Amino acid sequence: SGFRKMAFPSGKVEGCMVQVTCGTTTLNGLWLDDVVYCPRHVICTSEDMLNPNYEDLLIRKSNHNFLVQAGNVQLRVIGHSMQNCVLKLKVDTANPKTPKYKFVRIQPGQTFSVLACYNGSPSGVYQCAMRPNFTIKGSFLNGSCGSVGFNIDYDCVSFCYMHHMELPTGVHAGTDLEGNFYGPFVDRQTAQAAGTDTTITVNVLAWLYAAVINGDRWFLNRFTTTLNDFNLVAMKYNYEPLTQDHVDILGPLSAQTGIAVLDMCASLKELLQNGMNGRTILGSALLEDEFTPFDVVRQCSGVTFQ
Amino acid sequence: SGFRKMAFPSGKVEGCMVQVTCGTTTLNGLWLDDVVYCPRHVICTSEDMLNPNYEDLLIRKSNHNFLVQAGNVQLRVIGHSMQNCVLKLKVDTANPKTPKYKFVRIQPGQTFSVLACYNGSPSGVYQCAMRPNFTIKGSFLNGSCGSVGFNIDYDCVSFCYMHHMELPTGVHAGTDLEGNFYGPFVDRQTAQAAGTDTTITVNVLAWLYAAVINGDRWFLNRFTTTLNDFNLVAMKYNYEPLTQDHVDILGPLSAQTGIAVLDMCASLKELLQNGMNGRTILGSALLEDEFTPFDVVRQCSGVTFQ
Ligand SMILES: *[C@](O)(C(=O)NC1CC1)[C@H](CC)NC(=O)[C@H](CS(=O)(=O)CC1CC1)N[C@@H](c1ccc(F)cc1)C(F)(F)F
Ligand SMILES: *[C@](O)(C(=O)NC1CC1)[C@H](CC)NC(=O)[C@H](CS(=O)(=O)CC1CC1)N[C@@H](c1ccc(F)cc1)C(F)(F)F
Repeated sequence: SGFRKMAFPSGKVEGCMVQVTCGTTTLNGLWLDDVVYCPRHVICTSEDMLNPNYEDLLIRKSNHNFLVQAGNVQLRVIGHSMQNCVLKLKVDTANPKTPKYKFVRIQPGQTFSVLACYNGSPSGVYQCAMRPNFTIKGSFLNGSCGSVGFNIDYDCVSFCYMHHMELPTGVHAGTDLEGNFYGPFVDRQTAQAAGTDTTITVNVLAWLYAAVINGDRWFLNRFTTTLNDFNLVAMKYNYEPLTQDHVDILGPLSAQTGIAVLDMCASLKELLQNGMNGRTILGSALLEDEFTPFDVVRQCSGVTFQ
Repeated sequence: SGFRKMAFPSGKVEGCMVQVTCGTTTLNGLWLDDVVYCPRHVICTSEDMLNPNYEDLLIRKSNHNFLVQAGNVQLRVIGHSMQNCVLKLKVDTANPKTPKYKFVRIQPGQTFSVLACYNGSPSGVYQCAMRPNFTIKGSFLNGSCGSVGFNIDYDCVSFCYMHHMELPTGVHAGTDLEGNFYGPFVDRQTAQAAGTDTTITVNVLAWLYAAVINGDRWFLNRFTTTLNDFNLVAMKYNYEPLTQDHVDILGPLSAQTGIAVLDMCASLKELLQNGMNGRTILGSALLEDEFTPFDVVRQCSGVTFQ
C-alpha cells in the first residue's frame, strides 16, 4: 500500500532524446525512426523572439545548419520542414532505440510524465496534469525546450506534449507532437493570458477513493448529495462541474470501496465548505487533483510496461 | 522555473530488473554484471514468514530451483549465497545493460528514486526520503519486493535501497544492497516498532530557499533567531535539531538568495508557531521535508546524466 505521485519509467523516452543546435540556439529534440522533432524557435535569436517571422527565418536555413547530436553520435540531416510550431528534421539513420509509439492530443485534466532534459541529456522525471486552462505546472529551466510529456500503455509510448514556453506568470505551455499549442498560446515573447483555471473535480474524487483504499477515511461522513447540489458547491469553489460521464469513469473505484460516487461527493462538499481542519489526506493538507481515475486504478493494481 | 518532486531518469535501472521465482514465490531482482540480487524471503512460503529459519530453508534449494527471467531471456544460475537479508545468484551471463554503479548505505534524511516493479517489469518511478526512523513512505503492492532505490551522479548509479517489507502501520522497510536492514527491522511477519519519526529540518529549510528562488516569498519576515532558540522550537514541533554542519550544507542556497540561514530559520519558526494561515508554498499547504539541499541546487541548476 501507500500512494505516491509516480511517473512512468522514462527509459523508452531517454533513448529518443537528442540535442539540436541552430546557429547559437541549443535545445532538445525527439528522435523517432528517421525524424527528429523539436520546437521551431531553435531557429531564433533572442532578438527574433519579440515577433518571429518563422517562415522567413527558416528560409535562411539549410539541412547542414541543423546540428543534431545523440550523445556523441552526430546525425546527418537530409530534410527539414515546419509543421505548425515544430520542426521535423529528416535524418539518414533510424533511431535503433525507437520504442513502439503514437502521437496523441490529451484532454485537459489528463496526466502525463515529463522527462526534463538539457542539451539532449535527461535530468529528471515527474508527473503533471494538463490544467483546464491548457497550462502545466512543471519544472523547466532555460534549455528545457523540446522536453516531452508521455504516457506508456504496456510497450507503447504515447507522446502528448513538447515544452515550448514559460509565461511571465511562471506557468508552462507547449504543443502536441504535430506542433499545435495546447490553449491560446503563441511561440513569441509577449505577455499572454491563460484562462481562469479550475480544480479537476473528477481527479479529486479519484484521489479521495485512493485515500479510502489506503486507510485514510476520516473525511467520510453520514451525508449524500445530488449532482445538482454538488455542482452549486463546485461553482462557488471554482471546481469543474461533475457530469454523469465523470460518475461513469469513477464506477470501478465506487465498486471496489462500496462508496457511492454521490456519497463521496458529499465528503468533498464538506471538505470544500469546512477545510481539512489541520488534518492531512495521503500526506497532503490540500485537495489533490493531479491523479486521474485511471492513475488511481493503475497504482492500486500494480500495472507494468515492456 | 517551477519546482517539482522529481525522480532520476529510470532507464539505467530498468535495464537491470529481472523476475526471480523460487517454488511458488515470485519477486524482483537486480542483475548487475553476472550477479542477481534479491530479497532472501523469495525462498519462503506464507507458512515460513512467521519466523523463517533462512539458513535451513536455503539448504533445501539448489541453483536450478532459482528461476531468473529478464523479459523472455532465461538466465542460468551457477551459484547462490546469502549475505545478510539478500540472496546473490551468480549467473553465467553478464548483464549487457549493466550501468556504471556503486552500492551505498544512505544516511537518514537523504533522498532517492524508487523504481516500483512487479514480476521484473517496471511500473513507475517516484522520489522518497529515508525517514529519520529508517522507514520510507513508498507505494508498494504485493510483489514489489526487490524493487530498488537509487541516485545517479552523471553516468554512475548509486544503489542504496532494496524493498523487503510493509509494517502493519503501512510504512515500508528494506535493506542496502549488502542486505543490511535500515533501522531495527527483521524480515519476518511480526509487529515491529519504528522509532518515533521527526521532520528533517535541513530539508524544510532547503525547500524554503527553493520557494524564494521560485518567487514564493510571503513567509519571509523581519526577524532572525539563534541556533539555540530555533532548536527550542524544533524540539516542541518534533523537528531534527539543526547543527552547524546543516548550516554549512545550506551555504550555497544562502549565497544565491542572500538570505542568512538564521534569518530563514526565523521564517521557519514563525511558520511552525503560526501555521500557513490557509496559504501555500510551492503548491503545498504543509512544510515539505523530502528535498535535500543538493536536490534543490540540482533542480535549480539543471544537472543531467549519461
Ligand atoms: C525555451 O524556449 C528553451 O529552452 N529554449 C532554448 C534556448 C534554450 C526556454 C523557455 C522560454 N527559453 C529560454 O530559456 C530562453 C533563454 S536563453 O536563450 O538564454 C537559453 C539559455 C540556456 C541558455 N528565453 C528566450 C525565449 C522566450 C520565449 C520562448 F518561447 C522561447 C525562448 C527569450 F528570453 F529570448 F525570450
Ligand atoms: C513483499 O515481501 C513481496 O513482494 N514479496 C513477494 C511475495 C511477493 C511483500 C511485502 C510484504 N509481501 C507480500 O506481498 C506477501 C503477500 S503474497 O505472498 O500474496 C504476494 C502476492 C503478489 C502475489 N506477504 C507475505 C510477506 C510478509 C512479510 C514479508 F517480509 C515478506 C512477505 C506474507 F503475507 F506472507 F507475510
